[PDB]
Amino acid sequence: QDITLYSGRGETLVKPIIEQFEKQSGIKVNVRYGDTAQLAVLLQEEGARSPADVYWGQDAGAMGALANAGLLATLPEAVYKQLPEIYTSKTGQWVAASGRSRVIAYSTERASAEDIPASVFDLTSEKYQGRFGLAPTNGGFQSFVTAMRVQHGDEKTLAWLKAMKANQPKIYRNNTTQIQAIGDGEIDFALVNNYYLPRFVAANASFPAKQTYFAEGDIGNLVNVAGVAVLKSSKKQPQAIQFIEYMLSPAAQQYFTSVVGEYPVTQGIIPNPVLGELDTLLQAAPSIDLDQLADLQGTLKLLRDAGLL
Ligand SMILES: [Fe+3]
Repeated sequence: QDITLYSGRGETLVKPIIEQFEKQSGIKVNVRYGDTAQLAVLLQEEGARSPADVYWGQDAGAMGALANAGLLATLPEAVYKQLPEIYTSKTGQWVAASGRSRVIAYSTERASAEDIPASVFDLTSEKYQGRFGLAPTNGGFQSFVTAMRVQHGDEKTLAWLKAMKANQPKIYRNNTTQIQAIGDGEIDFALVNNYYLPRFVAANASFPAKQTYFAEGDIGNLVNVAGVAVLKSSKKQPQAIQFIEYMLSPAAQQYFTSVVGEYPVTQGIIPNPVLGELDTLLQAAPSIDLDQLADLQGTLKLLRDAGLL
């Protein structure tokens, strides 16, 4: 027996997982690598004739479009019902294998946890004037903006974007260069995905930055996910569920958090010290239907209006 996986996750991350899975399970996994968004397009075109059994991506927008297209199988309750709500489809069509949240990174030499405010909306103020990075072409940032739209509407969102632009931010290619820029002294603050600082702290356990959250429920604490789902078209749902349940087993979770630096979705996992406890994230995180992040074109439009793209 074998299954076919379409993976928006990189092979260097995935290969060790699937090989161990094959080893323990007996099931061959035939993987087709690619871009999360691109593989969702392909599935919609392929519709019911797709050979894929499992889809595993690293952005909720692409997954949300599949769910809306009616291409995803409802998972058994045994798979999803025990997971926290920020990590599961409302109606059980996908589950997070790992969490990729938004945080605020900050200089430990020119700032502290004190200077982090209650809301991401508060960063328009003067205290933050010329003290920020932005990476407005980063996927995680764009998905975060989509979420802000969902939560708050476009008007509030665009006022924030422009007010942020008008506060003299520095514009970076990615999160790595934003974190770098903190240690290098160009900026005191950045909004980033959570799994970047853990690499810096590896290479130099005294790197001069930490990352924290805003207040409970703030949209700036959004938890995106690497989501996984079974296709309706599949004729091998048992095997495909076994794969998913493997990915939620403690060994796999521990690997995601320790090797990849992403949050686990289950309890009983030894936390990366840079991230901290899962329980803290659950409190911090906002309640958002992640399937609503399918509207990227809307968000790009606003970014062009704000002049950030
Ligand atoms: Fe990335």
